Amino acid sequence: EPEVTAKVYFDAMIDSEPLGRITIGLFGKDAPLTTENFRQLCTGEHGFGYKDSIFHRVIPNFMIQGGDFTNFDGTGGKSIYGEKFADENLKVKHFVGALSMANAGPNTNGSQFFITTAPTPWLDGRHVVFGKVLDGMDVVLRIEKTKTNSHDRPVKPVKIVASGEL
Repeated sequence: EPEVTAKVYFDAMIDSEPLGRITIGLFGKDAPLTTENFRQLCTGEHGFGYKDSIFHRVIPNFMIQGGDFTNFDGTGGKSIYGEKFADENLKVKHFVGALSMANAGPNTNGSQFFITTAPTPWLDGRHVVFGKVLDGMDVVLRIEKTKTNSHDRPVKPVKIVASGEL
């Protein structure tokens, strides 16, 4: 388990139903570029970010995915550096409650990420794990049980009504 150097949070909601706060710890020493990108997307320092985005994809017993604040369907997103940035640390393995970058091959990190809710060894070595859920895991677990439809997208939007640095 790597070192937490910063903490961010997400306040989640599902149609008037407040779910609670997810507190995330970031591994600033092991993934400085990845953490800063995530951190600055949580605060919205650049004019865009996670506030008001949803978790477009939910796969129970596996993970929940969010971060696409441009197309809200999993095809968008962008980093604070530009369109994509390189993989930093690929030696850190996933574990329950880990925050990992989504991508479309090597060095294609944008803003999409997922939170694993189970062991996902088939992702190890291919996705940068840059943090973990410190508090609010129950919230994550509740989001995981939400009703999906086609493409595993929540029938009702799971929204991040607020995000920032703690």
